[PDB]
Amino acid sequence: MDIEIAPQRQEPLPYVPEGYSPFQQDDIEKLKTFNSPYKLDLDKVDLLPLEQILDPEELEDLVT
Amino acid sequence: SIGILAMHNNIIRDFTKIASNNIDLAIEDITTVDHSLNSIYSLLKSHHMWGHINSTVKQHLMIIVKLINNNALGLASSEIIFLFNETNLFQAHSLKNILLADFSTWNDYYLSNLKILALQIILKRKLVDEYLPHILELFSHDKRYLLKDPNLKAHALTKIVLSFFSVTTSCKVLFGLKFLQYIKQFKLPFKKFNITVECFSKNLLHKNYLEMGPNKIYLNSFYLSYSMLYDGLDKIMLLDILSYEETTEVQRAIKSEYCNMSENRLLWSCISVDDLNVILENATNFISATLKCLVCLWSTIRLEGLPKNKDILRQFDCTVIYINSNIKSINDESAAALLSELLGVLSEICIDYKEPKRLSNIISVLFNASVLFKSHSFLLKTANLEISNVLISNDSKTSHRTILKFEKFISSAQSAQKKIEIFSCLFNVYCMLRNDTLSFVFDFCQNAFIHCFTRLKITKFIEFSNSSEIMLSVLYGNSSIENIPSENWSQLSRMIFCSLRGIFDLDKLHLLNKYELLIRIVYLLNLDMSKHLTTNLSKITKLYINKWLQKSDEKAERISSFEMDFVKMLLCYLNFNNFDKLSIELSLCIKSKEKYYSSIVPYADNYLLEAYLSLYMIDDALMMKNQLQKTMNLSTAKIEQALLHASSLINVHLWDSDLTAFQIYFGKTLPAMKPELFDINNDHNLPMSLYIKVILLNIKIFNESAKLNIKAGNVISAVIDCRKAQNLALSLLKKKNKLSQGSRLALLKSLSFSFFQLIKIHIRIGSARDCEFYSKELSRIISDLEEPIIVYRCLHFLHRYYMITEQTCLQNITLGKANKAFDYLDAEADITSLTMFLYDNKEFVKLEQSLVLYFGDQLEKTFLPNLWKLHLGKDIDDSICLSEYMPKNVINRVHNMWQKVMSQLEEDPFFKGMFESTLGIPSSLPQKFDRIAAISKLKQMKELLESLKLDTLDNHELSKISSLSSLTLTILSNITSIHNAESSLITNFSLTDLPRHMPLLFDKVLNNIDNKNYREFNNISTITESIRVSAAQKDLMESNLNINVITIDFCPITGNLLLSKLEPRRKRRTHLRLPLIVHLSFPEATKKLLSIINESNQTTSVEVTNKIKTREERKSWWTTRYDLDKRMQQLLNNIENSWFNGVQGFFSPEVVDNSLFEKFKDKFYEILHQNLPSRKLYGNPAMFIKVEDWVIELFLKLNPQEIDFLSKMEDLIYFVLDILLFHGEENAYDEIDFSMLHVQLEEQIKKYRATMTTNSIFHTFLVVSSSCHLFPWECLSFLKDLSITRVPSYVCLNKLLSRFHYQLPLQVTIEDNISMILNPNGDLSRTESKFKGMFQKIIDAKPSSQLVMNEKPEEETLLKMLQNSNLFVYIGHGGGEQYVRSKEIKKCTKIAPSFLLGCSSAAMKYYGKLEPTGTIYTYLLGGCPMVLGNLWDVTDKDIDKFSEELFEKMGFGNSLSVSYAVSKSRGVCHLRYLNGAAPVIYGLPIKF
Repeated sequence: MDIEIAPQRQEPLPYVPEGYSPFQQDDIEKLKTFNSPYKLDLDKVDLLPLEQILDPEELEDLVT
Repeated sequence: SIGILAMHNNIIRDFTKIASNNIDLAIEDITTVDHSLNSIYSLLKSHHMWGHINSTVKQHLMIIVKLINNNALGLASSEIIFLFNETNLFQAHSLKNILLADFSTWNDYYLSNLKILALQIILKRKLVDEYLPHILELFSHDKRYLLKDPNLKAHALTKIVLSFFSVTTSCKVLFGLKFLQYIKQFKLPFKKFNITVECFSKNLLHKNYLEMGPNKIYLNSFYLSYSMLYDGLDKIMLLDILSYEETTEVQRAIKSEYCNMSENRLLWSCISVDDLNVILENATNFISATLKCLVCLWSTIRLEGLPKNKDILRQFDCTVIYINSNIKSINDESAAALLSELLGVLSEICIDYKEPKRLSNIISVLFNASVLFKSHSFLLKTANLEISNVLISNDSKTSHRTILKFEKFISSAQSAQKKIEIFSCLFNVYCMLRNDTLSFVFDFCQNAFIHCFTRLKITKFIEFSNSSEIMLSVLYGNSSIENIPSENWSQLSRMIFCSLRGIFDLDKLHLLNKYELLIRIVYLLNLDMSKHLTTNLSKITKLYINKWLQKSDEKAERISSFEMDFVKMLLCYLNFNNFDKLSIELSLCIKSKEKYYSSIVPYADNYLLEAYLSLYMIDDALMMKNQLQKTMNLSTAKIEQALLHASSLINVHLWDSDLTAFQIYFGKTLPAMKPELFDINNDHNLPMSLYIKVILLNIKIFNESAKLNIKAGNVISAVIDCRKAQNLALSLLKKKNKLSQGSRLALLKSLSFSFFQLIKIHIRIGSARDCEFYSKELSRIISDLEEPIIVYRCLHFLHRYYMITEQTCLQNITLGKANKAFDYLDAEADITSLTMFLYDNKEFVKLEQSLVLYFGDQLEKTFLPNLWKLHLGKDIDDSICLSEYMPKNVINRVHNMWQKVMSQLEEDPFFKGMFESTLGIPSSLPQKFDRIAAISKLKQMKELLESLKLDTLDNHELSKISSLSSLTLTILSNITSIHNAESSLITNFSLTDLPRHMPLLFDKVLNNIDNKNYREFNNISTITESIRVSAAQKDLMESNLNINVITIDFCPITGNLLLSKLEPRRKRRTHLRLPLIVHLSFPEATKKLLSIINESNQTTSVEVTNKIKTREERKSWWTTRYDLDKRMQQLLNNIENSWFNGVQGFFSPEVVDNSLFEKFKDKFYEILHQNLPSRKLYGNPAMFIKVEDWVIELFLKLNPQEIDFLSKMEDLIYFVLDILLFHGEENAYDEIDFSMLHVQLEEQIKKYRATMTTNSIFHTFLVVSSSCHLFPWECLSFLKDLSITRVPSYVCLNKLLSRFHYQLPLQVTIEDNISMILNPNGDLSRTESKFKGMFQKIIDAKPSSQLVMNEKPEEETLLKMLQNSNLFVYIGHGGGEQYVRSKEIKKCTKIAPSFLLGCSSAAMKYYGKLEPTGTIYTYLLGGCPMVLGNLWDVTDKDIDKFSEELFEKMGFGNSLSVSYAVSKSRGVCHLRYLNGAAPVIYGLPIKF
């Protein structure tokens, strides 16, 4: 006897909460990268103003 | 490095010992010694061991003197120069350069004695005559070159002076003037020369003795130092040496230029003191030759040893002001040569008179001259003059100002190479000033890196000249240059270098040995962090505390910034890993050592506060807050200390969970006092490090703003806060910056907290859709992350989540992952993580055991042990409970009270049997357990359930509270007659509707909120919905519609089936509980149903139907589906005969005849009167318990003609016998004549069924709860032929009716605007064929109608179909969710009646204790009044038979409504359950 058929299962259009923006791999990369804590925090020339207001024995004793 | 020093000390001791023995051998071998002397001079200078430089000079000075005693004067001379050049910045070519060498801290201990040694050699080589003008210059300014040494060898110096007077052929008067001066100034005996001292004075006034030649210039400087000592005595006058005509005519020549032009001096020598004033003033009145005269003037002023005077200093300022005023007027280079000449002699004057601030002026003139002339030559003279000041001034504090000074110098250099050339003048070992502290080295090198080095712009490693090893390590430590040969330096130096950078690729005589411990714990700390581990975190913390931090006053030294930044990082890392015990010990220790660590106390206070809070030491935490809040002010604090003080006050427990108080402070108070803590746009342009710390502050505030909101019934704003926090975190990351470890750790905690909070909020409202999203998002970030404490914490959180949504496979996996993650952290130091671990693995005794070990005698001051009781389900004393955790406490109390009460009742066989009996609430008209006790304990339970606030409950808990509230009312109304019997059932009716209403409500609100709320740095209340839900019921009851509204629910507690009916026409409310346990519970029926559906569904999939081709496999397909179709029929039959037997009449649409019922009620009570033992033997008829009318009616609705009539009637007997029993009417079944009951009732029922008037209700609304949805209720035999539609809540129903003026069935026009989609993916050709004809025929004769066939519809196409149609049908897979997102459908307010034919279009995915979701609810939220769908997957031929008959029977005359049409169309399917039972209807019944 002939067999009855069924429609192909479709993927529902992905749900994302309003205005949500996922973290890309560039962002996760910055999250797991250790940097030194001691790493310090990251041309016209002007002139400077002015303010207003012996025997051999005494030689050894010399160094000893 | 000591065996190195001992080797060279051995050589020096050999030389100095054997040289004196045999002078010939050692002279030729002096090269080996110069090697060793230089070898150690280099080492000791490189390792900053200044103290051993002194002990080397002593052995070196001893070598010099033994060369002199053996008359090797040549070597001795070049040894003096050797010693000097190895231990000074300035260099020497001859002994002349030694004699005029200034005093600095580098030569303080030998310079004078070295000079005396020099004079000894000059004398012994008879070079006095040639050295005469330098030796005269020496003693002329003896106050500068010699008279600075406090331990100056007096007797040796004067004796030298005397011997020079003896051999000199000129200036014999000047050497005697000094000799007499040194004798009286240093108290000494004159008897080192028999002739008297008076005759010695007169013996110098000879013609040949006063002869000075051209060195008559120095005469005045010697006489001054002589006579000023000898005032009022036997003073050799000036008129003894110089005659009158030569002294008097000086004054007279002045009164009438006037300087010796060829000799750079004034015309006259030995100028008087007051006569100089008329010379100085005369010069102030004044092209390029004018500078030449200004030289001659000031040159003479040096030569005249006149003490500092105001008239001189006043002209000094006038001179230099005139110089700077006319720098630009100098064009030629001869005039520039004079400028450098004058500025040179003027600076010499300052050092004589000790005028450091006036020297600074000359430096500025040299600088200005350099810029205007664009002369590097001048700029080098400027830099070197400043460094000369540094050595001479000898101040470490001044050194900070000179670095800023040098910053201006380097920026002015005329090229890149010239810039580096200037820098090396600053970056020089002798700028250390023999400082043996780590603090100064770091302060100097980091300052020189920020202000100077970054101006050099170099990309290769430059080994800066004459700099130490330590200096290079610290300087290049802060650089980012790749290839630095660190392996050349000492390990201690390399260890600082490595800690200063992010790389780790890894002597007793060293400065750093004094800090060996500190240096290596900083290395070990930074090493762990880079590996993302904590293997040594505990050990180095205790080590730093006991072996360094406590030895603070012992070491007695100012703390380096090396140690400061380590503390700030240690406190941070300890905080990040929840080593809260160690954090407390460390922070309290630092606060105790305020004397040295005061500048770091604001950090210690921040992390101490967060420590108490982490261990829930709220008493200590609250004390700390009130102290901090009143001590320090924000208006004057730096942004860093302000950020730290505000960030510590963000925790919820510090505000008693008072949202309005929290909002006042961080919303109004803080921004008014320190606005730049909220400048997330950096309008004030902070340094990138601070800006991120500001962004981090606001993230932490929003995250905490969410916790308070959600614990205050503000779910919407709580969501908005969490979204704001994550949006800032995104903008933070995209800042082009190398994220510091401190801010990375902080952001990791904030970001995970954000995900945790988001999921917890959606768990509370039961949204499984959002929970599933954020869960996967979180689960993705963890994957690549490596931070153990973050990973474990998240895995532990996900495990809890998967338990809630009952995803057992992911539940098992994440438990294993979390367990393995826990090995990667210290269980001894981290109690908060330890307890979580012990909780997950069901080790509760060990959990509370490990708590008392951790705190010990501190356990009284922590809420954590009580907090875990709340987590375990216990309820605690109200007086000891934290006000914030009071809601959880009350809930636990309610469940604990109920468990204890139900337990004590179930041990009495009377109540044990009552919980196992069918119970109704309006049932009657108004050991051995005591009755009044039971009533009392239940009235207390009832009043407690009514006491709790409903906005503090997650939707699943509210569900339990409602079904627990009903059960109490049911049991109580069967035992007695409670106060306000009806109003109690009305509210309890609307109570159970809240858990149905709220999830659907939140879903609608959350999808329609504006997106602009998330990017700017609506709320609902359970109160207003409580009114809405009780008014929705009041409106249904008052509509007087002739319908039945029957709810079907499942009780989690009891496991009972809960039915509730509403009758708007009869104005009657009824409810009954069915103990379900041929026997299967509700979960067992669900497991059997799901098993069938899942098998039938995967037989439907194209994955299977494709691979079947043979005739023999067609049989296997049909045989399996035949079986599944029987498996379900039998399942529905078990449900039909076990759960509802005897109460099916509860669903009967039949309404009884009022005149006949009252007659039956007479006979009914008659039959009970005659056959019931209690009514035959006790009391009188007026004391008999009366049964409610709706129960009596259940008999009349029985059919005697049915086959199992007696089975159903018998169950009703028990139900009535139980109503009477519980109200106190015992009737032993042994004494009941069931024969008579059977016969007499069957007779009276038949007499009714043959005379009854056949009227009935119009429609039945099933309020099917989301847990009962998957059951095909409409296919039970007593519901099969009824007009039925499903509905999710009373509110949803009442809205639908109120919307259409309460007219049933809903009329909907069909003559226009109809939408239809047929075979959108072309996977249903056979289906497409049958309907292709009729659909196109319609749109041909239907205006504004549309059809989409064999074509994937765009989203904005059916979005206007749904909203602008009178009818929308769809034939494909699902409900077309693959063509339109859930968001946009839920954004609609009105949607056309939808016919969602196709697989699983009414199916839902279930997520444990969270609310399930499906496209069926999506349409209802869009405004759809009628949606028809399939509960599971169906096959085409059967469903299209159905669809055809559906359209025909509905008129798509007196056609059928959608309800009747469906029920009358289920029979066309060959598989009447696997396909026929699938379609279902939600909403209002419609008719075309």
